[PDB]
Amino acid sequence: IWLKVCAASDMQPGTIRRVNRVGAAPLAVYRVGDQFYATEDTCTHGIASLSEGTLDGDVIECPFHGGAFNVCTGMPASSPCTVPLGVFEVEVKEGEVYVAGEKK
Amino acid sequence: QIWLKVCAASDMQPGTIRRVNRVGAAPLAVYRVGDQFYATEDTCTHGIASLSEGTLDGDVIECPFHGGAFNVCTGMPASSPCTVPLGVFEVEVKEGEVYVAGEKKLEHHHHH
Amino acid sequence: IWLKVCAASDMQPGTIRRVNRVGAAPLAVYRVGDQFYATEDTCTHGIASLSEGTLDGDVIECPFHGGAFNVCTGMPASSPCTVPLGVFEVEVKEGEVYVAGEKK
Amino acid sequence: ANVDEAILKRVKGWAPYVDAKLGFRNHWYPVMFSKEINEGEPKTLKLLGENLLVNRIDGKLYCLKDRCLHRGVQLSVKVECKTKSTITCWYHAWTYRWEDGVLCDILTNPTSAQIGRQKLKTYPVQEAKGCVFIYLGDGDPPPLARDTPPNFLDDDMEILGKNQIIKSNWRLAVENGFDPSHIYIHKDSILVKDNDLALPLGFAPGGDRKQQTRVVDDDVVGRKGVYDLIGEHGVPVFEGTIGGEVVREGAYGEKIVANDVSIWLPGVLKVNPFPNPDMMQFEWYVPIDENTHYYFQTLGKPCANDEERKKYEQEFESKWKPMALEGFNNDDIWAREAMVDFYADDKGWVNEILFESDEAIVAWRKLASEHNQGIQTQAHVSGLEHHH
Amino acid sequence: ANVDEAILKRVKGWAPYVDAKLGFRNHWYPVMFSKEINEGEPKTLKLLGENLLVNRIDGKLYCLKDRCLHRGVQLSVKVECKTKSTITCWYHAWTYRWEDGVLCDILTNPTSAQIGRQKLKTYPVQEAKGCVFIYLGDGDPPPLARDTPPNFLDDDMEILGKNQIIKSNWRLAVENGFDPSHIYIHKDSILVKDNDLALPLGFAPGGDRKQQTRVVDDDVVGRKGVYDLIGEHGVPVFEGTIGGEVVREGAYGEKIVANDVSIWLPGVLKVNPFPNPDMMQFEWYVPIDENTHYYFQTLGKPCANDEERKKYEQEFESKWKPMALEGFNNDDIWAREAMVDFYADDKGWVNEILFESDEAIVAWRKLASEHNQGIQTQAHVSGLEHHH
Amino acid sequence: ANVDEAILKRVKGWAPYVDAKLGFRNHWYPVMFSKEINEGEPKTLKLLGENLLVNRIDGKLYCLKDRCLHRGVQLSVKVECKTKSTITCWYHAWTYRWEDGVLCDILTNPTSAQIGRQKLKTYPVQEAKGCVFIYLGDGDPPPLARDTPPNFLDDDMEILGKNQIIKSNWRLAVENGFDPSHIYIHKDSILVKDNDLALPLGFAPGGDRKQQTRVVDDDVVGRKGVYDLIGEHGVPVFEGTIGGEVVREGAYGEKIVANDVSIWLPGVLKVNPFPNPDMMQFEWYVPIDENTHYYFQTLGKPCANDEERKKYEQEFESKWKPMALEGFNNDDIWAREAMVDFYADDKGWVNEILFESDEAIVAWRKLASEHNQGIQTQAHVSGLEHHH
Ligand code: FES
Ligand code: FES
Ligand code: FES
Ligand code: FES
Ligand code: FES
Ligand code: FES
Ligand SMILES: [Fe+2]
Ligand SMILES: [Fe+2]
Ligand SMILES: [Fe+2]
Repeated sequence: IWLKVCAASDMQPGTIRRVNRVGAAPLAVYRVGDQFYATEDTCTHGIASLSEGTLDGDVIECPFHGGAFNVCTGMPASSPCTVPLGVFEVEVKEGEVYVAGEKK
Repeated sequence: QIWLKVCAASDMQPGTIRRVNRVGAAPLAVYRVGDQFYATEDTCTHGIASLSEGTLDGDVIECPFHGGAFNVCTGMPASSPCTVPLGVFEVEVKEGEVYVAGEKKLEHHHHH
Repeated sequence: IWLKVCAASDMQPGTIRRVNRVGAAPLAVYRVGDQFYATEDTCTHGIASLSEGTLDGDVIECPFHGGAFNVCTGMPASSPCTVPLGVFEVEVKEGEVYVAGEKK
Repeated sequence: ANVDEAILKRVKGWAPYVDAKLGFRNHWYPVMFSKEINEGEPKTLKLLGENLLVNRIDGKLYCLKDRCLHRGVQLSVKVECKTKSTITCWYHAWTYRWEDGVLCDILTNPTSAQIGRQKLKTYPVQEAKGCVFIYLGDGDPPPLARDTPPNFLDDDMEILGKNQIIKSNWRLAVENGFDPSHIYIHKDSILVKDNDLALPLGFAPGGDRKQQTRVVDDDVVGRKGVYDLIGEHGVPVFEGTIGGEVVREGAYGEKIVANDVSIWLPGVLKVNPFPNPDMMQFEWYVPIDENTHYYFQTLGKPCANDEERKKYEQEFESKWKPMALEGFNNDDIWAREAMVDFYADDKGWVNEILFESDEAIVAWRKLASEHNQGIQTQAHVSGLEHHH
Repeated sequence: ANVDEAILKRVKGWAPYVDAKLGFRNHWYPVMFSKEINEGEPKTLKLLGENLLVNRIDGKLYCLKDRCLHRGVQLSVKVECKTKSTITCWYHAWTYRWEDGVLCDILTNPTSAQIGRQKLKTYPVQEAKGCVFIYLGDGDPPPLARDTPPNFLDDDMEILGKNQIIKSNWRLAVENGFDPSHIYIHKDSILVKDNDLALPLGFAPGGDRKQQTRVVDDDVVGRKGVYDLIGEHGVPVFEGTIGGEVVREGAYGEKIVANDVSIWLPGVLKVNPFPNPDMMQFEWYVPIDENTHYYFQTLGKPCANDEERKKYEQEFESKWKPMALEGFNNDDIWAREAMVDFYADDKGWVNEILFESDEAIVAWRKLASEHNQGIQTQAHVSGLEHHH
Repeated sequence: ANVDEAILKRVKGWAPYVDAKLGFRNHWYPVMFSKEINEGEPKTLKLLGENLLVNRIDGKLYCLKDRCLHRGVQLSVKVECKTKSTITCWYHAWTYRWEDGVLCDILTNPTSAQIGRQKLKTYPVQEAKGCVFIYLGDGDPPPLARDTPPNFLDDDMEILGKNQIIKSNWRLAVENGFDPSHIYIHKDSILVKDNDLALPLGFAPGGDRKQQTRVVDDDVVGRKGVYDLIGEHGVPVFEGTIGGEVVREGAYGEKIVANDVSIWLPGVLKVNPFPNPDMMQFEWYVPIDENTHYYFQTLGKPCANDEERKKYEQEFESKWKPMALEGFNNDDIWAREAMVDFYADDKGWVNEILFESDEAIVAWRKLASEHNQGIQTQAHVSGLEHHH
C-alpha cells in the first residue's frame, strides 16, 4: 500500500522530489516546512512534470505555462489549470517519507 | 419675489449642496463653501445632469454624469467636457436665513 | 605637428569648442572637469556638429538624433551612431591646450 | 476592465454599462431562427466574441464552443461528426460529446491520459417562437422569460422575423432604438404614407424627471427594463420650426402606433403597437464582437388558428417585412453606424451633449449598469486568467 | 503629445516638428478652388484630422465642424438645410446657424433648455486668387498674407491649379519639395526636354552652414520661411560620376528656372521661376490626417487683362498642367510615398542619415518648430481635455 | 522583447522560442531557386522582416538591404544599376557597391563627406543544390551545413522543389510538420491511395518520455535538431474508435515511408524516406514577417549520372510535385492557417492543452530556445536601439 520515497532529512523545506513508479504514472512529493505532501507529477493542463516546477509555500507552479495547484488539496491555484490534481497519502514514520501507491 | 427663501444657514453643513426647485422655472443649486453661500443653475450646462447630485471640492462642483466641473463662485468651467458657463445667482443671508436671487447675475453694471 | 588650440581657461568646465582647420574637417575639443579631449566635430551619423551637442561625463550627445560617443575612445555610446569617431590625443602644457594634428 | 479607467472614473452613473463593450455575460440571446439549423448540420456563429457551433440531434439543439482544447483551431474548419452524439476535431481527432462537451475519445491516441479528463465549453440552447436562444453564461440558466420582453412568449403570439449582422456596437443599436426623439429619422419612411400612420417629429417633455419613464425591477419573472413615458405629459411635435417658421410637418395619418415602448436587459426593445394597431415589434441587438451585432427583428400578432397564421404569414412577406422591418427600420441601421466614430475611442461616452428626451437613455444605462448579470471580457474569449 | 516621448527627447533641434504629425493649428490652409463649391452646395473635407463642412450662402463661404454636438454624428451623412442660414442634423434635428454655429432650434423639442446655449465649432474661411482658405485655429485670424509666400497675392498674379489627395504625411511632402538634391528624380521628366530646361543633377555646396540658407523671420507681414541658397556658393552638378566615370549628365537646356526656392509655414513652397522663365509655382502640402495630405498645386503668371488671362488658361490646360504639374511633379508624389514606411513608426526621425544639402531641410525643421502657431493633437480632434 | 513580458514569464521551458515571432537571427535561410535570378537582374524579397535585394554579377550572388541609408526608401522602387558593380538610389543618387555595401559615390554631391564613410548592410549569399541561401546574420557566417539537415548537401543528392508564401507565423508551420499526430489530416490524401502508402491515424506511445525523441545537440558541423521516435516503442493506430465502435481506418498500403522524421534549426524538416521509399523530403518554413513564411519544399534523390537526374526531374514534374508536394502537403497549409487566431494574441502559448505526442514539439521548443543564434527583433528591422 505504501512506497518508500526518502529520509525526511534528504529534503530541505520548500523542495520537490519526483517519484518514479514502475508500471505507473509518476508522483511528486513536496516538503512544505516540516510537512510532506504528494500529488500526481503530471500537470493536468498538459504533459509537464510538476516536480520540475517552482514551489512557493504550498502552491506548485507548472514550468510549462505557469498554471498552479495547492499541493495539499490539489486544487487549481493559477490559470490556465482547471482540473484538480490527484492527491496521494503521505506519512513520515521513523524519519522516513512514505507515499500511498493509491490516491485519496 | 426677487429673493427666494431657501433655508436656514444652519440647515446646511460646510461643503454641502442643496437643490432649489422653482415653479415655472429651472432648478437652482445652492452651495455652502465654508460659511459662504453661492448659487448657480442646478442643471449642468453640458447635458441634463443635476449638479446638486455631484461632488463639491472646495469651490468646484463636479458633475456626476461625465466628470465635468465648474467654479461655483464664478460659474466658469473648471473641468472638461464642460465649456458653457453656469448662470450665477446671488445669495444673501438675512437673520440667519438663506435667500437666493430669482434672476441670474449679468455682465451688466459691474466691474470692467 | 600639434595644434595650439586655446588657453585651458578659455573653456568653462563641461563645454565644447569647435576647432576649424582649413583644408580639413573640423574637430571638437571637450572640457570634462579639468580634463581635455578631442574628436572630429562632425557626428558620424550625419552632418550634426557635436560641438553643439550635450556633454554628460565623457559622453557627447549629438543634438540631431540623440546618438552619442565616448569622447575618450570615440566609440559609439548610444544609437543610432555606429561608426566610431576619430580621436585626437590632447595635452595641456603651461595652461595651453594642444591637439594632435592627426587621428590616433 | 474593457475601458480606460480614467474614463470609467468620470462616468459615475453608469460605468459598468460603458465598460460592457463586449456585452453582458449570463443572459439569453437569440442568434438565428429554428428553420436555419437542420438535423446533423452544425452551424457556426460568433456570440459575445466567442466562436460557437450549434447542432441539431434528434430534433434537439446543442451548443459547443468552436475551439478545440488542443491547439485552439475551429472544429468547423472541417467538420467531422463521426457518430451521432459526437464531433471529432479534424486536426488530431480529439472527440467531444455534444451533450456535455467531455473529451470522450482521441482517435490519434486512444490511450491518452487526457481522455475523460478535459471538457470543452458548452452553452445552454433553447428554442422558442421559432427563435434559437443561447445562454452565453455559466451555471444553470435562469428561465428564458427573464431575458425576453412581456408577451413575446404568449401562447397565441405568432412570431415572424428577420436577422442580419450590422456594423456597430450593440449599445449604439439599443440606445437608438429606445431614443424617443430619433423618431425624426423616420419622417419619410414609406411605412408612414403607405400604412397611413400618425407620427410626430418629436416631443416637448412634460412633468418631472421620474415621470419620464417607468423603471421595472418588480417584474415577477425577474425582467429588468424601462418604459418610455415621454408621451404621458409631453406634447407631440407635428410642426417643426426654425426662427418661428414651419419647415417640417409630422404625419397626420389615422393609425396610432408605438404608444408603449420599453427596453429590457440584455438588450431587447418592445414597440406596441407596431407596425400596425394590431401587432407588436420585438427586436434584439445581440453583441457579436465589439464592432458588430445581430439585428434580430421579430413581429408578433395574435393568431388563434392555422388560417390566421397563414394569413399573417402572407401579410408579413408581402407587406410588413418589406414596408416595416426594411422600409422603416433601414434608417435605424445607418443611424447606428453614424455614431460609431464618436464612441469608437470611448471618448464619446464623456463628450456627448444630451438633452431632455435622453432621460430615457440615462434610465436604461443605469438599469443596465445595476442589473446586468456580468461583464464579458476579452479574457472570457481567450481563456480566463487568474494568478494566485 | 503625438509621438513617443523617448523619441522626442532625442530630437533636440526640432522636437515640436516631429510631434506635429497632424500639422500646425492656428494657420490658414487652402482646401479647394472657389469654382468647386457653389451656392447652397455643402461640401465635406477633413483638415488637420477634423471633419468639416463648407457651404456658400449668398456667395459667402462658411465652415462648420461636421459633427453634431448631441451624439457626435456627421451632419453630412444626410444633409438637411431647411433654411438658407441653417443646417439641421438629420438625427434629432438640432439646428445650427452657419454664421456662428449657434444651436438656434431643435425640431424634436422646441422647449429644450439647450436651445441657444450651445455652439458648434466654426472656422474662418476666406477666398483669394480663386482658392478657398480655412483658418484651422481659434480666436481672431491673422491676415492671410502671413501664411502665403511672397507674390502669391500680387494684384496681377493669375493663379491656376490642381488639387488632389496624396497618401503620405504632410511633412514628407514638404521636405521633398524643399530638398535641394531631390532634383535628381526629375532628370527624365518630359518637361526637361519638352520645355528646353537647364537642369543640374545636384549641387556641390560651398561656403559655411549659415550661407546655405536665409531664414526669414523679419518679414513685415509676419510670414516665416527659409530660402534655399545652395546655388550661391555651390557648383551645380552636370556630370554624375561613379568611380570617377561619367554615367549620367544633367540637362543643358537654355531656359533657366528654379533659382529662387523657399518654403514657408504652415507648409507651402515657392519655386521661381518655374516651370517657365516667366512663371511661378506655389504648392501647399495640407495635412488631412497623419497619413494623408492635399497636394495643392498652383501656377502663377502675371496677366494684365481678360485676354492675357484667357491665353494663360489655355496654355495651362494644354501644356503646363499636363507637362509640368503632372509631367514633372508626378515623380514627387511616389517619392513622398516611398518614405512612408521609414517614418511611419516615427523611427525614421531618429535613424535618417543626412548629408550636406539637407542643411536646407534642417533649417526648415528648426524654423517650423520655433514659429508654428500651435501643435494639433488628437485631443483637438476628439475634444480638448482638462481636469480641475 | 517581442511578446508581453507577463506571458514570457509564465513560459519557463521555452520563453526565447515564444519571443522569436520574427525568427532566429544568425542562421542561413533558403529564399528562392537559382534559376529565379539571372545576371544583372536584381530581385526583391523580405526575410525576417527585412526588405532585401539580391543580384547576380559575373555569375555570383550578392545581397544588400533594400533600404537607402539616407531617407530610408526602398532602392527597388526604381532600380538604377549604373555600373556593373553598383546600385544607385533613385532619390538622391547615393551609390553602393554590391560587394561590400560601401557608399562609394553620391552623384548629387561628389564632394560629400559621407562618401566612403557609410556602409549599407550586406548579407552573405550561397547557392547550393540549385537553392539560394542567405545568412540573415552578422559577422562571419558558419558553414551552410550547420543549418541544413543531414544529407541535403550530399554530392549525389539531386534536389528539386517548390516555394511559395503562406499566411501563418513560421513556428506554426514548423510545429505542424514535426507533429507526430497531425498525420490524421492526411488520411484522405491522394498520395496515400495512388502511391499505396501505409499510413496510420496516429500512435499510442510506448516507453518513457526520454525515449520519445532524440535531441542532437551537436554534429561535426554543429547541427541542432530533434528526431521523432514515437514509432520506436509506440503502437501504430490503424482503427479509429469512438465509444468502442470503429469509425475510421488508417491506410493499409505496402509502401512504408517516413522511417525517420527530424526537425532542425533554424527550422527545416527532413522526412525520410518520402514520398517514395527511394526519396527524401526537406522543407523549410522561412520567416518573412510575423504573419507569413516561405514554405520552401524540396525532394531529394541520389543520382549517379545525367541519365538518372533527367529521369528524376521527369518523375518530379509529372508525379511527385502534383501528387506529394501539392496533393499531400496542401492539407498542411490550411492546418497551419487554422492555428493563427489562437496564437495571434500570444495567449495560445499559455492556454494550449497538450497531449502525449506533443513531447516531440516540446523537445523542439526547448532545443530551439537553447541553441538558436539570436532573436530577431523589430529593432533589428528599424535599426538597433541603445541609450547610454
Ligand atoms: S502543462 Fe501545466 S500549466 Fe500547462
Ligand atoms: S452633463 Fe455634466 S459633464 Fe456632461
Ligand atoms: S547626426 Fe548625430 S545622431 Fe544622427
Ligand atoms: S487541434 Fe483539435 S485535436 Fe489537435
Ligand atoms: S446627433 Fe445630431 S441632433 Fe442628435
Ligand atoms: S533616400 Fe536614397 S539617396 Fe536619398
Ligand atoms: Fe428607429
Ligand atoms: Fe520635385
Ligand atoms: Fe503534414
